[PDB]
Amino acid sequence: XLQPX
Amino acid sequence: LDKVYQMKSKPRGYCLIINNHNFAKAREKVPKLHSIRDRNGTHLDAGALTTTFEELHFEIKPHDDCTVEQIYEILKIYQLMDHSNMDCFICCILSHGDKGIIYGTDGQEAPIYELTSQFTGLKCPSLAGKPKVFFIQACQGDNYQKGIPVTRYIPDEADFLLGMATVNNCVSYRNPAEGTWYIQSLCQSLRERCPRGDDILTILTEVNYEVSNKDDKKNMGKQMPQPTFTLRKKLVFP
Repeated sequence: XLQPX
Repeated sequence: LDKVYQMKSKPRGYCLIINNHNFAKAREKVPKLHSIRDRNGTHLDAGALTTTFEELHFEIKPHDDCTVEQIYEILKIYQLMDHSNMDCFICCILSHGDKGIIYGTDGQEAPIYELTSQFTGLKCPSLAGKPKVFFIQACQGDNYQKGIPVTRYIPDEADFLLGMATVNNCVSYRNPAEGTWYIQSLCQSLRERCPRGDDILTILTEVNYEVSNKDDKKNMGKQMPQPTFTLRKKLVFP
């Protein structure tokens, strides 16, 4: 589950 | 023969890692950051960087969960240190960010240029003529990048390399199970190519290639890293 920084 | 930076001291220099994970205080203090997430996965980036740069004989200096005030206090401590017997300085920042800035864990902003400019020739003379390398893993905005199918004086700001995880205005990605696209690709390429004697620009070109080939399928999103440099010599880590 990609997350943005 | 191409000019190459001296890179033989033991240690090579300090490698700072500013590793921001816990954003509870940003969620409390800054209205627009009420839902900004803890950066799960960042431990895997810190671990990869530590291993990678220890093997290249840097002295690793990790700092976890730094507010903006603490980041400035830490960089000042290193700015004022004697690097005369060092050949290089590296600073890795792992955090949330936005256009031109990175966030402290309190949710305050630090302009990237305010961080890097602490190590100019005038501010840190014992690093003059020596490479100063900053790797920044943060978003630089909230846009998804789209995909398409296919003696001598030198300048005050010389000998910098700024490795950005993304072009301006766009997101960079973090997988909690893996680390970030950019730092994981950077360490893989350093570990494969430094032993072959490749220079950092060759390595960062490969990082561009590898990160370009990844996909955020949920948002049809991409990520484009972007190095900028005022290096005057080849930078190799033997």
